[PDB]
Amino acid sequence: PAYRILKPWWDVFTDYISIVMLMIAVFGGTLQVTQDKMICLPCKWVTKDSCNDSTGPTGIKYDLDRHQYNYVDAVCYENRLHWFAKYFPYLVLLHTLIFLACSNFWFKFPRTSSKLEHFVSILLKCFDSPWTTRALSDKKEGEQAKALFEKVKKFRTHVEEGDIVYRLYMRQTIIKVIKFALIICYTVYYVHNIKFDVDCTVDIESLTGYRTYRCAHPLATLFKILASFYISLVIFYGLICMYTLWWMLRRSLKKYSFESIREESSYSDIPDVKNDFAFMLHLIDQYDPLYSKRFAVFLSEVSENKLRQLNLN
Amino acid sequence: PAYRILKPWWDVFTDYISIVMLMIAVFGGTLQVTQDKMICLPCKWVTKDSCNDSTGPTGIKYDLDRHQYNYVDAVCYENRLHWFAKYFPYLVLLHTLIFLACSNFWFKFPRTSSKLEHFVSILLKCFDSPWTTRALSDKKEGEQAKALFEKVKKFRTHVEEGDIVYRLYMRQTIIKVIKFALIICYTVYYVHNIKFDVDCTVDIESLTGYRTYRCAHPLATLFKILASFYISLVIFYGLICMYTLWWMLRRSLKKYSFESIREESSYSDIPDVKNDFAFMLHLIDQYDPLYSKRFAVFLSEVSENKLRQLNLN
Amino acid sequence: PAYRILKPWWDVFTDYISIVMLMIAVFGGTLQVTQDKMICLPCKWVTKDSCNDSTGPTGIKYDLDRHQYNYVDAVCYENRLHWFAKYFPYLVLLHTLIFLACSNFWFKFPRTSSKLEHFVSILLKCFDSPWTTRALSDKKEGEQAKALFEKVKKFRTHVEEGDIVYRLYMRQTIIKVIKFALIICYTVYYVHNIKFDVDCTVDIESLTGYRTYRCAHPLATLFKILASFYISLVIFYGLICMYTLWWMLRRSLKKYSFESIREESSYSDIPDVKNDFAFMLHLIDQYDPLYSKRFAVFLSEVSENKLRQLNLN
Amino acid sequence: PAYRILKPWWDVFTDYISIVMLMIAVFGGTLQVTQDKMICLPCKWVTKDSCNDSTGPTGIKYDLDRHQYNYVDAVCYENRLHWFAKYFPYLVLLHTLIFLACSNFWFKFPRTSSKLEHFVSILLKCFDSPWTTRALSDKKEGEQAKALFEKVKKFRTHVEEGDIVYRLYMRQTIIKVIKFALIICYTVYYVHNIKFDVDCTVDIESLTGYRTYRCAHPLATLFKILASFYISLVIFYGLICMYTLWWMLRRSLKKYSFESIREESSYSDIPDVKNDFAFMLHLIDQYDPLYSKRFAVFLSEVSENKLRQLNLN
Amino acid sequence: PAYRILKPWWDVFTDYISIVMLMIAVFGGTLQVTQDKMICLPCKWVTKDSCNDSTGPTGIKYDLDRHQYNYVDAVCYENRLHWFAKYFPYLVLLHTLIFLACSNFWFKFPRTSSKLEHFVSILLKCFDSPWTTRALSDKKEGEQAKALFEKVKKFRTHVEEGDIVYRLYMRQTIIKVIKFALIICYTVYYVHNIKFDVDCTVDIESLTGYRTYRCAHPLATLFKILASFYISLVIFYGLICMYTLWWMLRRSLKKYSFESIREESSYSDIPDVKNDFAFMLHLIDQYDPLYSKRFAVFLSEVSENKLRQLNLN
Amino acid sequence: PAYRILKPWWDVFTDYISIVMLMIAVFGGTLQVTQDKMICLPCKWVTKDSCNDSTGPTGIKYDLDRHQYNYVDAVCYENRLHWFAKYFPYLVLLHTLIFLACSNFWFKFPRTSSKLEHFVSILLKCFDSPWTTRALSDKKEGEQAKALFEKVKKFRTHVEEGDIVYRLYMRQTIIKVIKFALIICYTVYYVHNIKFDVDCTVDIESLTGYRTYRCAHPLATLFKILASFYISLVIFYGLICMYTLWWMLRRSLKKYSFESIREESSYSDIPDVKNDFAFMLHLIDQYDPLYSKRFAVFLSEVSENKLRQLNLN
Ligand SMILES: CCCC[C@@]1(C2CCCC2)Cc2cc(OCCCCCCC(=O)O)c(Cl)c(Cl)c2C1=O
Repeated sequence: PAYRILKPWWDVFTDYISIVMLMIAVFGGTLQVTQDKMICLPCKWVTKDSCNDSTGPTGIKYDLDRHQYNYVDAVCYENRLHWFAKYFPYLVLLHTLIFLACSNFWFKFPRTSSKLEHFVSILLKCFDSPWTTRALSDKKEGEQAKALFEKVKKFRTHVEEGDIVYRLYMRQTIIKVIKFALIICYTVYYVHNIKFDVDCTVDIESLTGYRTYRCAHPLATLFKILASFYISLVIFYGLICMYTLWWMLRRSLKKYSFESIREESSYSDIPDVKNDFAFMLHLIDQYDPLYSKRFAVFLSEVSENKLRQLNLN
Repeated sequence: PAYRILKPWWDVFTDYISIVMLMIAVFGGTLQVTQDKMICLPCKWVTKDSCNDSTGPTGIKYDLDRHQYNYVDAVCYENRLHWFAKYFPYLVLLHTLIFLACSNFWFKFPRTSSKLEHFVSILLKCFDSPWTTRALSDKKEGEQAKALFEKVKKFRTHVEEGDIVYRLYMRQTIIKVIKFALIICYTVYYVHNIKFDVDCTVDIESLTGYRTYRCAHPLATLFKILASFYISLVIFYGLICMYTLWWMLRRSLKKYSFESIREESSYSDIPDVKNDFAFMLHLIDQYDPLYSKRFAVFLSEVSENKLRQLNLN
Repeated sequence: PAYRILKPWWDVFTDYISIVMLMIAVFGGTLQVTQDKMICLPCKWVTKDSCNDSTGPTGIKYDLDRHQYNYVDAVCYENRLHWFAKYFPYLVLLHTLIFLACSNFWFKFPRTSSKLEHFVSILLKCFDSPWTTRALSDKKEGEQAKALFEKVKKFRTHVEEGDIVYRLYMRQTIIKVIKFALIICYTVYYVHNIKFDVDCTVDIESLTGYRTYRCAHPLATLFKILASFYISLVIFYGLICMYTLWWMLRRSLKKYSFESIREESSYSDIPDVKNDFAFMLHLIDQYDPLYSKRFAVFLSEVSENKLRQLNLN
Repeated sequence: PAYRILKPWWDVFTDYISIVMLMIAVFGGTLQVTQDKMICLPCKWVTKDSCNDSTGPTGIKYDLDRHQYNYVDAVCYENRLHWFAKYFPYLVLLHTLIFLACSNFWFKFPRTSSKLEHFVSILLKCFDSPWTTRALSDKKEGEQAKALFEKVKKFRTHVEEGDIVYRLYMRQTIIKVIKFALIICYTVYYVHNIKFDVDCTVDIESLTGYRTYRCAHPLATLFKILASFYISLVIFYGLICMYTLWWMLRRSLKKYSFESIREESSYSDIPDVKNDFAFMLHLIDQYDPLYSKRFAVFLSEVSENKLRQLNLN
Repeated sequence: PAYRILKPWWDVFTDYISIVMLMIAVFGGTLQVTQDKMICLPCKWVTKDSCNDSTGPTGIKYDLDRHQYNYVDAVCYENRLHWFAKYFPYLVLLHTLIFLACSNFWFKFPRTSSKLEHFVSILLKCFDSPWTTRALSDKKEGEQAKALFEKVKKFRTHVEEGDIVYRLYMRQTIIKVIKFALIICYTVYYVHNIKFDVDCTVDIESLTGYRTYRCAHPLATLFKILASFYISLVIFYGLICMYTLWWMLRRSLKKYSFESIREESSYSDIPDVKNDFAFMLHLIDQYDPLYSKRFAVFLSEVSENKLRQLNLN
Repeated sequence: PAYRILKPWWDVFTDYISIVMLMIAVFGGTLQVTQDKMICLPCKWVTKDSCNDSTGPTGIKYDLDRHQYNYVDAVCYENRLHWFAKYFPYLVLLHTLIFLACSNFWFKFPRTSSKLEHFVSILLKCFDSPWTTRALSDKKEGEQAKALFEKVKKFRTHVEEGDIVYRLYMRQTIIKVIKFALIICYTVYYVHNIKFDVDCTVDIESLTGYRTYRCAHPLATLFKILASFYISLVIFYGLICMYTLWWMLRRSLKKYSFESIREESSYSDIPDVKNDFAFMLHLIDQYDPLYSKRFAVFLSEVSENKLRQLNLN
């Protein structure tokens, strides 16, 4: 609704990566639903579960109808084919949905959603107050300005003691980094099991007659292309999340200093925000510094004295 | 619209879970419409209604053309296949639309829809009132505030007589819990009955010539995957519903305790709500306490007296 | 628009049942147009136009190619398969469309649509006027109050002589009831006729060589399930329609005795409504009584006297 | 826009019949594009270019491979199948598009579209004035009423010169009637021609060996059902068009005798509208007469007299 | 949004024709990508690379398997089918997109889009200004009308030097006429080259054994139908384009002879617009002359003198 | 939003070329997913692993059933076909997506984004002001204008010291030119490796019997058509990008030469903009010069002085 301003730049690359993951997931899924077949032929000469590889040339007769071929194709497709070759689109679709849910649960949780909406509402009211220009460069605007002043005071009293949003943003990025590490741990290890050629040895003699078969999975090359693209793209995602975790654990976003604003505004009476509002204003500062610049005048008591003097006279 | 206030955190997890149940339901349904076939071959040697399992190898002939393979496939699909393997996506689709209808019958019933929409209008009027900023710490505003006071007084007089919302939410959550209990009661009993290869015996010798057949159901592994995922999802849904039922049966939702804000807001004359209105105030408090903070000053005769003094002056 | 307040609860359950019906209708239609198959085999030994049921086992050779099988499938699909087994989704789609048209013809007809929209506009205007709170408990507001009194008197003179809305809303329900009766009286009679096993005898010897054929319709069980579900759902629809028709012939909706609100408010000089206005006022009372209760003031001559007195002083 | 005022009730039934016509057209079209096959077999014993119909039973061997069957199906489909069976959905698609274009050409033509939009703007402003209440039963309202009076006078002097709206409505309804005559002229004549059993004699002996063939067309019954449904829809559409053409040819909508409303409103100074505005006022009367009731007071010389004396005092 | 008033009547028929060209193009394209095959048979007796047409009837045996038939189908589809039968839908799709680009480049170009936006904004203020009625038949209204007077005066010298809009609207229509010319030269000369019977002699004897084949393209009739429909639609489009070209070369659109308003309105002093603004005046005159009628009072020095005297008094 | 003000004519042609690139990419992609088959036949007589090309004729018998035909089709399609014939739609889709991301990174990056909406906000507010006409031709307008002088002075003091927008808009165009160089370098080099006829000698003798095969790729002509169309589209894209890069490198884009307008606007005290704001002023002047025309009056010292004496007197 009104959360568009509260997203830093690392949550835009995250959004586009997470939507292209979903589109390649549904592409692989509709491919595997569409065909994902296997073509298998029996080997006449066998030497310990291996095809022995033994006027004009003529064809080789196997004495099999089409439906025995279908049966052995299904059986060799299930039993002697790796599980990663079959359900990889479903795995990446599930992981994409878990990434999306982990990204948007912070917004959709009502306990922090209320605080976010309240903060962005008073931020828009602070930005739209015309008295900032007179404070930084008569009466009725005095009453709307004092309405802003005491409701900003009420908000500062209301949200200072909390510790919830910073903890949520800790846990979200922590589980995102851990899940990225697990995905890279298993995917590159199991990606080599997809291959065009596969040999099944099922021991179903009473239905066909032969024992070992030579199969051919035709979608293996395209699935390897999709898997390699997915791995490289989730490396990019993991580096982005690692950088934002390092930034948020390095800048010590619990508390906010406010020296660089008072040094230019020459308002010597300004306090420092303690926690859970300092981090939120750090986030809007990483959006831009000007929105935090115009939030300065609604906290100085000398600005309050100037406002009440202009109201009285 | 503005009904997001009226939903706690346990009623958006329910919605998201219902969406993902509906997606897996429609995916299983379109798969079952798309193929859901099976491949059946006759066993040449039969022992106790089971297949006996008995220079170069050559294929086994059956002297059966393709169309009577199609016939025996259809017959052994319709007769000797367990019905849970066939209609599981339709079953879970039916269950998720029952869950959606139960979760939205609270809002779509007009006798409660009117009460909630008028309550939302009253609360947005109370929240948007500028006089609460003065109250928690000038004639037309006072008259508008007095109109607000009289309208919330008659609204309180109106909705205190009912008891419909609390009992509907009771009879909604309890049937959601019993639906969860029955779903888990039967689907884990029947989930073991889907499998890849199945032996069918349908007694058609006048048409094919053989008696018993060995079949293969190629979608069994993926349907078992989807069924296990659905069972785990139903478990998490049921734990959420049992938690909210325990909360509503423990907290004694009918009455309101309001002294906890009376003692700090210094308005020693506030009443205790009887039923069907204190429950909704508890629900808004479960969203956030601040909307209940701003509703404190609108029900106190000292506050109407202060407004009367201000209107006199 | 805002016509949701103009539909009772027995026209919302109808609106959901009659879209579930369309959903199962389009599902059955796409299934029937997608598969549309039945598999047929010839019986070599025949008795009374039924199949006689007569080293290792070997297949039975009919010496037919695939295209003869296709031809006999088409012939036994049309000539010896019952029409209810084929066009049932189109029948239920037609019934659902006629039900929806009968439900919304009342709204879409302009001669009553004008009365309904101008009615709901004056009720919304009477709801939103601020003088109602003062009257149930400063001259410009009296001017709009006098204008609204005049237009309410104009409405009362305008709509008191008609009967078209009541006549249409009774005729729609009675033809819905008779439609429900027709649907149940043929569908449960013809629902037993679909089955998996069908025998066809079509007299084509000059083309294939055989006389009678044993067939198989694989969609029979799913179509029977859909038909039974449709019958139960139409039964629920008909019960709702019977209830509302009994309500209309019970409560005698032509006139409205308006005693309770006048006794509660002590405005003893109020008249009763003749017809075609009491109907919509009964409907909005079935929505909620407060819209009618706050409509009481704009008809009372003592309320007119108080309005002109407040205009005078 | 808000053109629902400018549509009589017979243009809504038309606008829904044209939708269901489009629906059956697109359904028949997609079914025909999907299958529309026909299965052909050769007759071994032929007399006078017709199939003569001359221990256990055995099949009849033609010694033909599948791809020749496909060739003879294509040939007997393209030559000896009547064109009404093949192109009926495309014909009805073209027809319903011509109905939609003929319905909306009266709106999309700009020379009349400007008059309709400016007319409906004037009627909404005249309907939304509070001065007509006083006219039927303080200075700036008189001034804006005078401005609206001048606009009404300018509109009356402007549109009194034309005839184009009535001319176009003639030219639309008469060609709708002619198109009805043409459709019912040929379609009921040709509808018997589609049928299931179809014979062909295409003179291909050098490629197959046989001369005549017997064929089957498995969609013929469904196409006959769809054609009958389309015929009934055309009949209903044409009855509606005949009724509205007859009504508008007998009412003589060029001029309006305005006597019957001011004989009871007691505003005797009213003229009769000559052309192109009386027809539009009859159209909005067929919507409802109250809109022209509230437009009647804004044209009376005694009404400007009362307005300007109220401006004087 | 409100760009519709700039479009003449011939630019709307052009738009709807371009829509129906697009839908027939996409229908032909989806049909061609769906099937577009042909069925080919070899003929045993050959004369001049054609087939010579030289106890019961028996079929002809060719000893070709299905995959050889598929190969010869592919070869005779690619090498001996005319290119117009294959790429006609994509060709007409390209032509439709070119026509749409030629009709919307006049809007999407910024140097003319800004001028059109300024023209439509100034004409809507001139339509909504209330001083026009008083001129053709209070101090702040006259002052803002003076502001609009000077804005119109500066716009007049802002647009009196250009020619870009007229140049672009000339060039677009003349290249559309050129494109119609090219379309009519090639498509009627090439439309005769599709038919049901096509011969191929492709010289693949080492793989099959036969030399010449006779094929059957089963979509030639429907493609001929679509091509004839497209040809007639193109002819109608071109007649519209020739009409607007003749209108542009005949009516001398560069300057406007504006007197037809001034002898009617007795405003004896008015100038003649020279170029690039009189063209826009013609363009809005083709919509309706009312907008040019109301623009006269915002361009006459006697009208600024009257407003100046009125603001003085 | 209204951000079309920022895109010149070369930035709209680029977007339309990109979207038609995307539709031809997805068309080729869905076609390749849908069929992309290849039909292969063995060659009986072999010379250097190539086909030797050697009463009525009869077919050549290969003694191959359909399933090993499918196997050899898959093997020859995977091993002995160039990868550009198979992954061209995926490649061009990737290039289209990276072009779109490169084009929209200038908007989606927040550090420059915020500067863009702040700049466009002050530009629309300057265009919306009514005092520019008075400047280039009562007192609260003077106060509003003074406030907007303070706002534009704040904008000028803030955004002037940056360079990031100019740096990013250079870096985007340079990599678009680099991508053009790469695409034209490799695509036309590899475009000739798609062909109708392909020979595969894949050494599968113990499964089929033959050694060399002749194949036919039925999509090669359509893929070559699409490739040529894509190359021409890339060429147009690259000429547009090279032109705008040359304009950017040549026209000394960093600083504005504003003195050409102060002689006619008679405000000689206007300075030249240093950097990163003159880029935006060029980028709006490319749209239209009026927005820069009426931007002189809001920054000139004599303009604030004339407003000062207008407020004083
Ligand atoms: C085993 C002896 C058969 C003899 C036969 C003759 C043809 C020239 C030599 C003998 C007839 C026939 C029909 C077929 O269609 C069957 C339809 C299956 C396609 C479904 C999916 C798709 O559409 O792909 C197929 Cl596939 C073949 Cl192979 C053959 C032949 O070989």
